[PDB]
Amino acid sequence: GELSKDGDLIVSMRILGKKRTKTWHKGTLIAIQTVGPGKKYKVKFDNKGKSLLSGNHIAYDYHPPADKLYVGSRVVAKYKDGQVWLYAGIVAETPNVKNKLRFLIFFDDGYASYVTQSELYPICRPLKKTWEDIEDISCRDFIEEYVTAYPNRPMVLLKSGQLIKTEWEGTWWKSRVEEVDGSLVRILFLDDKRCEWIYRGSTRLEPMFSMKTSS
Amino acid sequence: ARKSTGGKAPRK
Repeated sequence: GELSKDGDLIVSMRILGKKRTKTWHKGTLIAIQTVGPGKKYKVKFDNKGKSLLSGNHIAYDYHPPADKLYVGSRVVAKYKDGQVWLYAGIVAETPNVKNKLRFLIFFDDGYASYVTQSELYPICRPLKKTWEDIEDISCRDFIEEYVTAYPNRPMVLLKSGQLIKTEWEGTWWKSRVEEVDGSLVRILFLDDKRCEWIYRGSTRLEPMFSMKTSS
Repeated sequence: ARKSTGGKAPRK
């Protein structure tokens, strides 16, 4: 059952597709096929290769009008190191003055970043519960809890210069708050002076852990 | 200069 269109998806459109590296790449939608319970989308990548993909593994090659995205929306966004890569995630906050009109993204591996309105792309056919295709179960479970509770977001008030313990990979590290940016805090780990931007409601921050573990 | 992500919650 070949199709030339699926709603707004049309054969020949520009698209992003997910590769097995989990990075996303520009290409062209070359076929739509009904296969079992749904549709498959064949993508020819600009650089190298052809993939047959599910609808949650393609994204539009345009930056959406900001108001079409919501907390919980499934997106691909720019993830910088240094490169620039496109990686999937979930919108955690929409643009407001307090965040300098940026989107907060929680990526599928648990990385967090603010991105601009021109640095994200909507996934075409996400799952209704958008987090159900997140492979990392700890990130999946976190996003379900976060989106379900939203707009209830307990956070710690931190100030530049404040010393706290911050968790990383099973150890609690002496650290310092360097900067606050909206719902993120830039933490300097004192043992090596590398930083990490962490959500101010994350229980990786000792004050937030302390509050959530009290009862 | 950043570490690899520690994710959103403490490791289990």
